[PDB]
Amino acid sequence: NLWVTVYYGVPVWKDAETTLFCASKKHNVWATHCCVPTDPNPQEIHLENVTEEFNMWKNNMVEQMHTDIISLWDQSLKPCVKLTPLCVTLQCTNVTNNITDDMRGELKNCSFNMTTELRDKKQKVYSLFYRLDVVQINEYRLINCNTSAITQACPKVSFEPIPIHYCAPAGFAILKCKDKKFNGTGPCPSVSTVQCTHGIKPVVSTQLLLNGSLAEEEVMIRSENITNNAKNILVQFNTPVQINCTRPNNNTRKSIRIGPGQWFYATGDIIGDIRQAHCNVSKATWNETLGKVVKQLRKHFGNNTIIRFANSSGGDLEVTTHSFNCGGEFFYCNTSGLFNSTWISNTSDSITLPCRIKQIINMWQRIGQAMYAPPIQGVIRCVSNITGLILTRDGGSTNSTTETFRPGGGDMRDNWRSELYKYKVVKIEPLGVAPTRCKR
Amino acid sequence: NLWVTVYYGVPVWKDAETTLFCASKKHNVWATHCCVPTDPNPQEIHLENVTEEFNMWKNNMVEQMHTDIISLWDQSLKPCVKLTPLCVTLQCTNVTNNITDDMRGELKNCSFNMTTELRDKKQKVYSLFYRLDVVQINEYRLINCNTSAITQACPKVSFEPIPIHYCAPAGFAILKCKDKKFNGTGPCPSVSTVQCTHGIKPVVSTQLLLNGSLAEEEVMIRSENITNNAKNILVQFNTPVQINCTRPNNNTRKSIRIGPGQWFYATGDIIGDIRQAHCNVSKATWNETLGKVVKQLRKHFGNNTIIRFANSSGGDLEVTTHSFNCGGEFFYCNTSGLFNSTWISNTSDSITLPCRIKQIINMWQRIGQAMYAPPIQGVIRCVSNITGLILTRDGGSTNSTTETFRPGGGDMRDNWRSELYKYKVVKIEPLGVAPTRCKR
Amino acid sequence: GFLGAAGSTMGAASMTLTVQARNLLSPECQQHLLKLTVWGIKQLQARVLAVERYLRDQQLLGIWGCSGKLICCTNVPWNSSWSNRNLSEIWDNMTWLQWDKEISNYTQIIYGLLEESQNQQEKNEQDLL
Amino acid sequence: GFLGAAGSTMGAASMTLTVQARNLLSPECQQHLLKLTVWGIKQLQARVLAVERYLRDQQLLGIWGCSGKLICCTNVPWNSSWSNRNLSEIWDNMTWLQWDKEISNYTQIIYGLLEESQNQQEKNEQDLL
Amino acid sequence: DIVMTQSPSSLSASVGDTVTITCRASQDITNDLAWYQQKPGKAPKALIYYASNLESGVPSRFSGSGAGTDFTLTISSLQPEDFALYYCQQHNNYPLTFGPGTKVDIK
Amino acid sequence: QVQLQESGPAVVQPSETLSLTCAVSGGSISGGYGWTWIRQAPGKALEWIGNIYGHSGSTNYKSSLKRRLTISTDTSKNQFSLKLTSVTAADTAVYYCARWSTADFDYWGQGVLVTVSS
Ligand SMILES: *[C@@H]1O[C@H](CO)[C@@H](O[C@@H]2O[C@H](CO)[C@@H](O[C@@H]3O[C@H](CO[C@H]4O[C@H](CO)[C@@H](O)[C@H](O)[C@@H]4O)[C@@H](O)[C@H](O[C@H]4O[C@H](CO)[C@@H](O)[C@H](O)[C@@H]4O[C@H]4O[C@H](CO)[C@@H](O)[C@H](O)[C@@H]4O)[C@@H]3O)[C@H](O)[C@H]2NC(C)=O)[C@H](O)[C@H]1NC(C)=O
Ligand SMILES: *[C@@H]1O[C@H](CO)[C@@H](O[C@@H]2O[C@H](CO)[C@@H](O[C@@H]3O[C@H](CO[C@H]4O[C@H](CO)[C@@H](O)[C@H](O)[C@@H]4O)[C@@H](O)[C@H](O[C@H]4O[C@H](CO)[C@@H](O)[C@H](O)[C@@H]4O[C@H]4O[C@H](CO)[C@@H](O)[C@H](O)[C@@H]4O)[C@@H]3O)[C@H](O)[C@H]2NC(C)=O)[C@H](O)[C@H]1NC(C)=O
Ligand SMILES: *[C@@H]1O[C@H](CO)[C@@H](O[C@@H]2O[C@H](CO)[C@@H](O[C@@H]3O[C@H](CO)[C@@H](O)[C@H](O)[C@@H]3O)[C@H](O)[C@H]2NC(C)=O)[C@H](O)[C@H]1NC(C)=O
Ligand SMILES: *[C@@H]1O[C@H](CO)[C@@H](O[C@@H]2O[C@H](CO)[C@@H](O[C@@H]3O[C@H](CO)[C@@H](O)[C@H](O)[C@@H]3O)[C@H](O)[C@H]2NC(C)=O)[C@H](O)[C@H]1NC(C)=O
Ligand SMILES: *[C@@H]1O[C@H](CO)[C@@H](O[C@@H]2O[C@H](CO)[C@@H](O)[C@H](O)[C@H]2NC(C)=O)[C@H](O)[C@H]1NC(C)=O
Ligand SMILES: *[C@@H]1O[C@H](CO)[C@@H](O[C@@H]2O[C@H](CO)[C@@H](O)[C@H](O)[C@H]2NC(C)=O)[C@H](O)[C@H]1NC(C)=O
Ligand SMILES: *[C@@H]1O[C@H](CO)[C@@H](O[C@@H]2O[C@H](CO)[C@@H](O)[C@H](O)[C@H]2NC(C)=O)[C@H](O)[C@H]1NC(C)=O
Ligand SMILES: *[C@@H]1O[C@H](CO)[C@@H](O[C@@H]2O[C@H](CO)[C@@H](O)[C@H](O)[C@H]2NC(C)=O)[C@H](O)[C@H]1NC(C)=O
Ligand SMILES: *[C@@H]1O[C@H](CO)[C@@H](O[C@@H]2O[C@H](CO)[C@@H](O)[C@H](O)[C@H]2NC(C)=O)[C@H](O)[C@H]1NC(C)=O
Ligand SMILES: *[C@@H]1O[C@H](CO)[C@@H](O[C@@H]2O[C@H](CO)[C@@H](O)[C@H](O)[C@H]2NC(C)=O)[C@H](O)[C@H]1NC(C)=O
Ligand SMILES: *[C@@H]1O[C@H](CO)[C@@H](O[C@@H]2O[C@H](CO)[C@@H](O)[C@H](O)[C@H]2NC(C)=O)[C@H](O)[C@H]1NC(C)=O
Ligand SMILES: *[C@@H]1O[C@H](CO)[C@@H](O[C@@H]2O[C@H](CO)[C@@H](O)[C@H](O)[C@H]2NC(C)=O)[C@H](O)[C@H]1NC(C)=O
Ligand SMILES: *[C@@H]1O[C@H](CO)[C@@H](O[C@@H]2O[C@H](CO)[C@@H](O)[C@H](O)[C@H]2NC(C)=O)[C@H](O)[C@H]1NC(C)=O
Ligand SMILES: *[C@@H]1O[C@H](CO)[C@@H](O)[C@H](O)[C@H]1NC(C)=O
Ligand SMILES: *[C@@H]1O[C@H](CO)[C@@H](O)[C@H](O)[C@H]1NC(C)=O
Ligand SMILES: *[C@@H]1O[C@H](CO)[C@@H](O)[C@H](O)[C@H]1NC(C)=O
Ligand SMILES: *[C@@H]1O[C@H](CO)[C@@H](O)[C@H](O)[C@H]1NC(C)=O
Ligand SMILES: *[C@@H]1O[C@H](CO)[C@@H](O)[C@H](O)[C@H]1NC(C)=O
Ligand SMILES: *[C@@H]1O[C@H](CO)[C@@H](O)[C@H](O)[C@H]1NC(C)=O
Ligand SMILES: *[C@@H]1O[C@H](CO)[C@@H](O)[C@H](O)[C@H]1NC(C)=O
Ligand SMILES: *[C@@H]1O[C@H](CO)[C@@H](O)[C@H](O)[C@H]1NC(C)=O
Ligand SMILES: *[C@@H]1O[C@H](CO)[C@@H](O)[C@H](O)[C@H]1NC(C)=O
Ligand SMILES: *[C@@H]1O[C@H](CO)[C@@H](O)[C@H](O)[C@H]1NC(C)=O
Ligand SMILES: *[C@@H]1O[C@H](CO)[C@@H](O)[C@H](O)[C@H]1NC(C)=O
Repeated sequence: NLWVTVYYGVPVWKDAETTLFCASKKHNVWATHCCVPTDPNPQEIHLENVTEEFNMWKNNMVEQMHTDIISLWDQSLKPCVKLTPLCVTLQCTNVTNNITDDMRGELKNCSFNMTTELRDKKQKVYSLFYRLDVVQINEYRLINCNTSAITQACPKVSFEPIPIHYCAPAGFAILKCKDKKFNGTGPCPSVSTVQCTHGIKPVVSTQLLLNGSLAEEEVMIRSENITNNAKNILVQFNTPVQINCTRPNNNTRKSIRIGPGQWFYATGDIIGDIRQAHCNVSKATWNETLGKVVKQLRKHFGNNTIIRFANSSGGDLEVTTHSFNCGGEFFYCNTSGLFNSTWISNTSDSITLPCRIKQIINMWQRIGQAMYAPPIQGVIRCVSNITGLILTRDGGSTNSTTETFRPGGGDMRDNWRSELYKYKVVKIEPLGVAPTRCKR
Repeated sequence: NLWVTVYYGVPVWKDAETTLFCASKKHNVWATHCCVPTDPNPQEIHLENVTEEFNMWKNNMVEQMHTDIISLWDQSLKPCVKLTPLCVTLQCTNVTNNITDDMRGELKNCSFNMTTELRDKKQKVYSLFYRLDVVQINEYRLINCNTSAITQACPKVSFEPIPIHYCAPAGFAILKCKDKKFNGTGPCPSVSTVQCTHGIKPVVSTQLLLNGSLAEEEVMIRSENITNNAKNILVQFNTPVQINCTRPNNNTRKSIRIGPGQWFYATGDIIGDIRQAHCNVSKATWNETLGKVVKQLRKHFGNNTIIRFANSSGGDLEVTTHSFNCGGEFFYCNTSGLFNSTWISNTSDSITLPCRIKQIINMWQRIGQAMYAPPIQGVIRCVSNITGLILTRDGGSTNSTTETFRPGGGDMRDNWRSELYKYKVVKIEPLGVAPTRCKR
Repeated sequence: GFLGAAGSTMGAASMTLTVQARNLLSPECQQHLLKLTVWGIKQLQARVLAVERYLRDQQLLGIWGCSGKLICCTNVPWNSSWSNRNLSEIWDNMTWLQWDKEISNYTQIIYGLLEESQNQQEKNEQDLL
Repeated sequence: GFLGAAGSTMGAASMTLTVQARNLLSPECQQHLLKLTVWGIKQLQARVLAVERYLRDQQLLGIWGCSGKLICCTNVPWNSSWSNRNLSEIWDNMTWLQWDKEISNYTQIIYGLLEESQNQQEKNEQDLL
Repeated sequence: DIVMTQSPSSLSASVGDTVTITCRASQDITNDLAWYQQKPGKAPKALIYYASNLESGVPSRFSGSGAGTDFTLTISSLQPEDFALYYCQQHNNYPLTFGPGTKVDIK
Repeated sequence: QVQLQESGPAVVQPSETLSLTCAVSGGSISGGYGWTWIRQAPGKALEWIGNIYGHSGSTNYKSSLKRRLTISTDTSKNQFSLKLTSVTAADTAVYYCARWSTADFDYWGQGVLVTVSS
C-alpha cells in the first residue's frame, strides 16, 4: 500500500559541535577580530511546540569562547615588546612622600641598569612599582623571573569588552530558550531559532559578574548540582547593583628606549597624594540584593535554617579577591566587606572595599607568560553593573547551621555560561523518508 | 549499429601522486600527530587478475614519509629551550675516577659561567660531556658552535617509534602487492586493494634495519640495479637477529635554570663504575643469517666466486657506524665485528660491539640545527630485532675476487622503501565510454 | 566491495558501477591541525581537490545530458576507427582497464562529440517549443 | 572561444551558452604554498569560493526545476512591466549585457516566482500520485 | 608449468672421462636451476645451484653453466663413485619441477 | 648437521588418508626453511608435492593435490608432516622429506616407501 518516499528539506535536527563565526574602534581587539556585521537581526523564528532539551553545563559554546578569547588575547599581544631585559636586580626604597597610611610600603621606588639601543651602553633608570609585582632578594627582582620572560602589552591594543554576537555557519542553527526562569537544564517549552545570538560582553572577573544581562523577572539561582558542594552556584540578579571603582593618584608615564625600536613604559612620579584604590557599593542596594538571593536560596535548604555569607578564604589573589580590569588596569579588591551577614530567617550608606592593583598579570592561570600592563596616566573612574555572583557551599555535616557561603573564582567558563545557557546549536538534517501511497 | 554510451563508476585507475593521511601515549609525537584511528581494517579487497606494475625505487610514499617525518620532528622540538647561551669557553679536565680503561678520555668534566635568570648574574656550573660533542680550543667549546645555535630537545616529547598506518584520501586507493618474494619491480600478479597500509615503525638507523617486517618465506635481496656498485642493496631477513644493547653507568641529571623559564639539563656525577656502551649480537644467529644472505647473494655472482664481508670504511659516524636511538639516547656502535668473513663457496657465543653515544645530534645531514638530547637517568636496556641490512658493492675490476661488501648509511628513504615496496597509490577514474546498441 | 570488478569483463562490471561511484565522496586532530597549520593546509587541499574532481565529473555528465543515472546513450555513432571491434570482443572479453587503454586517445574526440549531440538536442527542443 | 558572444544578440548568443558554462570549473608551488602559508590560504580561499558560486547556481536551477539543460521554460507569465518589450526588440536586437541591465531590478521577483512555480508543480505531481 | 627435460637419457663412460649432460627448460628460467646426484637407494645429493655454483661437500670436479633454457652439468675426471643418476630442477616458479634424470653407466 | 627422518604407514588402503611425519634434529623446525615433501614414484623421476615454512606457514602445494593435501607442522616435537586424503594407486611412491634453502635442498631424509593397497 505504501512505498518509501524520500523527502528532502525536512525540518529536523541533531545536537551539534561546531564553530561559530563571531560578529560585531580601531584598536579594540574584538572590533578588529570579527568584522562580520550584525545589527539587523529580527531573524528570530518562534517555534511552536518543539520543547527542546538544554543543558548549560555541557554547553560547547562556552568552551568555544574560552578557547577563542584566549587565543585572540595572546595573538593580539604576542607582537609587542618582550621585556626580557627588565629582569635584573633592582635597587629599591619605599615611596615615602605625599602618602597616606594605607599606602605605606605599597609602592616601591626602584632603580636599575637598563640597556640602551646600543649594545655597549647602559642607562640608569627608575620606575615606581607596586609591591605585589616585586620580590625581595634574600635588593629586589621582578616576581615573574621565577618562571617567565614577560612582555609588555601594547598601548595601542584595546581590550574594552565591547559585546560580540555569535552566529552559526550554514547547515547549523541556534536554538534559543525563552522559558522565563529557565534554570539551565531540561525540556524548555518555548524556543525560537536564531542565526545569531545577542551580544555578550567578554568581561573578565572573579566573584562578581559585571555588566552581563539581568533576569527578566526574579533572581535566579542555578547550579549543575545544588547538593554538591564541589559545584559552583551562579546567581543572576534581576536588578543591577551599582559599583563605583577608582584609582586615585594622578600618574604619569615614562617612555624608555631599551632597544632599537623597543620602548618600555615605566611609572613616573605621582602627582598629588598617594591613596588606596577602592570600590563603592551601594549599601542598601547590596542589602536588598542579597535579601532576594537568600530568599531564593532557601528553596533548597531546611526549614528556618540559618544562612550566612562569609569571607572568601583561599590561597591567592584570583581566588580570594575580586579581580577585574577597568581603565586598562588590573584591580584586586577585598570583598570581605560584602560577604558578611546572617539572615536569621526572621528579620524586619556606602560599603567601601579597599583595593590593590598589579601590572604583571598571568591572565589565565598558566605558569609562565604574563603581560605587564603599562601604566595609565591621570586617574581612573569606573562605574559598573554587578549583574551576578559565583558562590560555593561548605558541605559540612548538617546540624542545622547552613553554609556560610563564599564567593569565589574559577576559570572563565563560568562567567560565560551565565549568558550562554540560553543557547544550543544544532545540525540541520534535511534528508529523510516516510511511507507514501505512490510509485514511479 | 553502436553509439557512444557513457558509463559512470567504471572500475579503472591511473598512477597517483598524492598525500596520505597517517593513522594510529600523551607525549609521543606520532600519537599526537595523527589521531585518525585505525585497527578495524579487514578492508582488503582481493583483485582477481589485474597484474599491476610496481616500482619501489620510485615510490612516492617513501618520499612523503621523508618529508613528513622530518617536519614532525622539527615541529615537535622547535618550541623547546634554544640553548644558544651554552656556547661558551669551557674549562675541562677528564673524568678519572671509577673508570675502566676503555673509557679513558671518553668523558670530560667541564665547568663554565652560565647565565642565571637575572640579566646581571652568572653562575658556575658544570656538566659531564662525551668527547664526541666537545672540541678543544687550540680550554674547550661545544662542537656545534662552528655552524649552529642548538636546541635542547624537550624531555616531554617522545620519539618512541610507535607504528603508524597510511591511508589514501577519497578518490584514491592503495594497491598492495602480495606476490611472495616480490623483488620490488614489475607485474605483480597478485594484488589487493586497501584504503590503509599496515603499520610501519618510523625507526631511524644506519647499516642495520631494526624492528621492521620479516620476509614471508626466504631472505630477499633487492636493489634498483644489482650490477651497479653505486646502488644500495637492501636485504630483508626471514628471521630476526636478536641484538641486546645497553648503556651501563647509572647517570643522574641536573636541572639548571639558565633563564626566566629556561631550563638546561646537565649530566651529573655517575653512580658506580664508568663503562663502555655496547651491543650483544647472537653469534650463531648472525652466522646463520649471513650464510642465508650469501647463499641468496650468489644468484647474481660468478660460479664459486669468493664473497667476503668487510669493515665499513668511510668518513663519518653516520657513514661508518650503526646509529640508532634507544632509551632516548643516540648510539654509534662499531659493527666491524659483524662484517668480517669469507664464505669460501664450500664450507661445512656473543659478538660484542663496543659502542659510543652522543648528545648533539644533527639528525638528517644538514649543516646547522641539532637537538642536544638531554641526559637519561639510570641505565638503558634495549632489545631489538635486526630485520635487515643496507649494503654496497666495491665494483672493481673482476678477476674472480668478488666484492667484500660493506654495510653503510644513506638517507632515511632507504629504511622505509624496505617496507613501502608493497604499496602503490592510484587515482580512481570512474568516467568512461564504450559503444552500445542504444539511442535516446 | 569496491574495486573487485577491475578485472571483470566490462559487461559484468557494468553492474558494479554503483559500487565504485558511491565511494567518491567518502577531537585531537581537531586541535593538532590548528597548530602547526601546514598540516591543516594539506588536509584542506586534499578535501578541496576531492570536491573539484567530483564536480568536474558531474559537469561533464551535465553537459552531455547524462546527469542522473550511471548509464546513458548519447546518439553519437561509434566510429569504428576509435575501435574497430565487435561488442562480443570487447564487452564480453575485455575488462574496463584494458578498454580504457584501448581507446585512451579518443577520449577528447568523443567528449567533444557528446557535447555537441546535447547542444543539438536542446536546440531542437527549444525550437519545437 | 569564451566570451566572444558578449555582444551578439541574445538570440545568437543562445547557441554559445555551452561555451561559457563549460569554463566555470576551469611541483614547486606544491612546496612554496606549504611554507609562507598565507599564500596557501589565498589559494584555498579562491578554490572554495569558485565551488560555492558553482553550487549556488546549481541550487537555483534545482529549486526552479531547471537542473539539467541550459534552457528551461518555467510557466511563469512574463509580466510586461518587468520589460514591456517585443521579442523582436530584445532577442533579435539586444545583447545579453544590455538585457541584463534592462531587467536587473526584477531578478529577485522572477526568482521568487520561479521557486513557487516549481513548488506547485511538484505538489501537483505528488497529489496525482 | 615449467617443464624440464634432459638429454641424453643415459650416458656410458669410463673412469677419468669428462662427461656432460644437458638440462633443458620449456621456459626461460634465467639461472634458477639446480643439479643433483642420485644413487640407487637414496635421496639425491645437491651438487650445483643457480646453474653454476658448487654446493658444499661437492668435489671440485663438478662444474656447470647455462642460462635461460639451456644448461650443462660437467663432471671432469669422472670417478667410480659418480656413476649415478643426475637430475636437474627448476625453482623459478611453482610447481618445483624435476627433469627425467640422466643415468650414467660405466662402460 | 641437520638430519631429517620420515616415519608413517608403509601401506595405506585406497581412499584412506596417508600421514607421514618428518622429524627434525640437528636444527629447529621453526627456522626460516622450506620444509618440503617430494615423492618418487617407482620407476619415475622425482616429483614435488609441496612445502611449508618453519617460521610462517605460507605453504605451496602442487595445485592438483590442493583438494586432498595438507602440510603442517608441530613445534612441540620439532616435526613436520604430510597429510594426503583419498589416496589412490597413482600415489604409490617413495616419499621423502627435505629442507629447502634458497636454491636447493640442503638436507634430505631417508624416505618411506608407500604402497596404496587394500
Ligand atoms: C561596564 O560598562 C561600563 C559602561 O560602558 C564600563 O565603563 C566604561 O569603560 C570605558 C573604558 O574603560 C570608559 O571609556 C573611557 O572614558 C574616558 C573618559 O572620557 C570622557 O570624556 C570624553 C570626551 O569626548 C567622552 O567622549 C567620554 O565618553 C568620556 O565622557 C576616555 O578618556 C577613554 O578613552 C581613552 O582610553 C581608551 C583606552 O582603550 C583609548 O582607546 C582612547 O583613545 C582614549 O585614550 C586617550 O586618552 C588617554 C588618557 O590618559 C591616553 O592615555 C591615551 O594615549 C589616549 O590619548 C575611554 O573612552 C567609560 O567612560 C566607562 N564608563 C563609565 C560610566 O565609567 C565598565 O568598564 C564596564 N565594566 C566592565 C568590568 O567592563
Ligand atoms: C624494537 O622494539 C623494542 C620492543 O618494543 C623496543 O624496545 C623498547 O623500547 C621502549 C622505549 O625505549 C622501552 O620502554 C621503556 O621501558 C622502561 C622500563 O619499564 C619497565 O617496567 C615498567 C613497570 O610497569 C613496565 O611497564 C615496562 O614495560 C617495563 O617493564 C620504562 O621506564 C620506559 O618509560 C619511561 O620513559 C618513557 C620515554 O618516552 C616515558 O615516556 C615514560 O613515562 C617513562 O619515563 C619515566 O621514567 C623515566 C626513568 O628515568 C624518567 O626519567 C621519566 O622522567 C619518567 O619518570 C619505557 O616504558 C621497552 O621496554 C623496550 N623493550 C625492550 C624489550 O627493551 C626497541 O627500542 C625497538 N627498537 C628500536 C630501534 O626502535
Ligand atoms: C624615586 O627615586 C628617584 C631616584 O632618587 C627620585 O628621583 C630623583 O628626585 C630628585 C628630586 O626631585 C632629583 O634631584 C634633582 O637634582 C638636580 C641637580 O641639579 C636638581 O636640579 C633637581 O631640581 C632635583 O633636585 C633626582 O635627580 C632624581 N633622580 C633621578 C634618577 O631622576 C624620584 O623622585 C623618586 N620618586 C618618588 C615617588 O619618590
Ligand atoms: C666534575 O668536576 C666537579 C668540579 O670540581 C666535581 O665537583 C666537585 O666535587 C668535590 C668533591 O665531591 C666537591 O667538594 C665538596 O667540598 C665541600 C666543602 O665543605 C665538602 O663538604 C663536600 O663533601 C665536597 O668535598 C666540589 O664542591 C664539587 N664542585 C662543584 C662545583 O660541585 C665533580 O664531582 C666532578 N665529577 C666527576 C665525575 O669527576
Ligand atoms: C649599574 O652598574 C654599576 C656598575 O657595576 C653599579 O655601580 C657599582 O656598584 C658597586 C656596588 O658596591 C660599586 O662597588 C661600584 O664601584 C659601582 N660602580 C660604579 C661605576 O658606580 C650600579 O650601582 C648599577 N646601578 C644600578 C641602579 O643597578
Ligand atoms: C530545572 O527545572 C526542571 C523542572 O522543570 C528540573 O527537572 C526535574 O528534575 C527532577 C529531578 O529528579 C526530575 O525528577 C523531574 O522529572 C525533572 N523535570 C522534568 C520536566 O524533566 C531540572 O532538573 C532543573 N534543572 C536545574 C539545572 O536546576
Ligand atoms: C545597568 O543597568 C541599567 C538598567 O537596565 C542600564 O540602563 C539601561 O540601559 C538600556 C540600554 O539601551 C536602556 O535602554 C535602559 O532604558 C536603561 N535603563 C535605565 C533605567 O536607564 C545600564 O546601562 C546598565 N549599565 C551597564 C554598565 O550595563
Ligand atoms: C562582619 O560583621 C561584624 C558585625 O557587625 C563586624 O564587626 C563589627 O565591626 C564594627 C565596625 O566598627 C565594630 O565596631 C564592631 O565592634 C564589630 N563587632 C565585633 C563583635 O567586633 C565585622 O567587622 C564584619 N566583617 C567585615 C568583613 O565587614
Ligand atoms: C667565570 O668568570 C670569571 C671572571 O672572568 C673567571 O675567573 C677569572 O679567571 C681569570 C683567568 O686568569 C683570572 O685572572 C681572574 O682573576 C678570575 N676572576 C675571578 C673573579 O675568578 C672564571 O674562571 C670563569 N669561570 C668559568 C668556569 O669559566
Ligand atoms: C623482479 O623479477 C622480475 C621477473 O619476474 C624481473 O623482470 C624481468 O627483468 C628482465 C631484465 O632484462 C626482463 O628481461 C624480463 O622480461 C623481466 N620480466 C618481466 C616479467 O617483466 C625484474 O627486473 C626484477 N626486479 C628487480 C627489482 O629485481
Ligand atoms: C676478522 O677475522 C680475523 C680472523 O679471525 C680476526 O683476526 C684474528 O682475531 C683473533 C682475536 O683474538 C686473533 O687471535 C687472531 O690472531 C687474529 N688473526 C690474525 C691473522 O691476526 C680479525 O680481528 C677479525 N676482524 C674483526 C673486525 O673482527
Ligand atoms: C580473472 O580471470 C579469471 C580467469 O582467469 C576470471 O574467471 C572467470 O570466472 C567466471 C565465473 O563464473 C567463469 O565463468 C569464467 O570461465 C572464468 N574465466 C575463465 C577463463 O575460466 C575472472 O572473472 C577474472 N576477473 C575477475 C575480477 O573475476
Ligand atoms: C557587434 O556589432 C556589429 C555591428 O556593428 C555586429 O555585426 C553584425 O554581423 C552580422 C554577421 O552576419 C551581420 O549580419 C550584421 O548585419 C552585422 N551588424 C550590422 C549592424 O551590420 C556584431 O555581430 C556585433 N557583435 C558581435 C559579438 O558580433
Ligand atoms: C619600607 O617597607 C618596610 C616594610 O616593613 C619597612 O620596614 C621600611 O621601614 C620601609 N621603609 C621606609 C623608608 O618607610
Ligand atoms: C620562586 O620559585 C620557588 C620554587 O619553589 C618558590 O619556592 C618561591 O616562593 C618562588 N618565589 C616566590 C616569590 O614565590
Ligand atoms: C556612582 O556614581 C554615580 C554618578 O552619578 C552615582 O549616582 C552613584 O550613586 C554612584 N554609586 C555609588 C555606589 O556611589
Ligand atoms: C542589611 O540587613 C541587616 C540585617 O539585620 C541590617 O542590620 C542592616 O542595617 C542592613 N543594611 C542596610 C544598608 O539596610
Ligand atoms: C524542619 O524542622 C523540623 C523540626 O524538628 C526538623 O526535624 C526538620 O529536619 C526540619 N527540616 C529540614 C529539612 O531541616
Ligand atoms: C580584607 O581585609 C581584612 C582586614 O582585616 C582581612 O582580614 C581580609 O582577609 C581581607 N580579605 C581579602 C580577601 O583580602
Ligand atoms: C685527558 O685526556 C688526554 C688525551 O690524551 C690525556 O693525554 C690526559 O692525560 C688525560 N688527563 C687525565 C687526567 O687522564
Ligand atoms: C670548524 O669549521 C672549520 C671550517 O673549515 C673546520 O676546518 C674545522 O675542522 C671545524 N671544526 C671541527 C671540530 O671540525
Ligand atoms: C637478550 O636478552 C634476552 C633476555 O632473556 C636473552 O634471552 C637474549 O639471548 C639476549 N640476547 C643476546 C644477544 O644476548
Ligand atoms: C661462522 O662461520 C665460520 C665459517 O668458517 C665459522 O668458522 C664460525 O665458527 C662460525 N661461527 C659460528 C658462531 O658458528
Ligand atoms: C665459471 O667458471 C669458468 C671456469 O673457467 C669461468 O671461465 C667462468 O667465467 C666462470 N663464470 C663466471 C660467471 O665467473
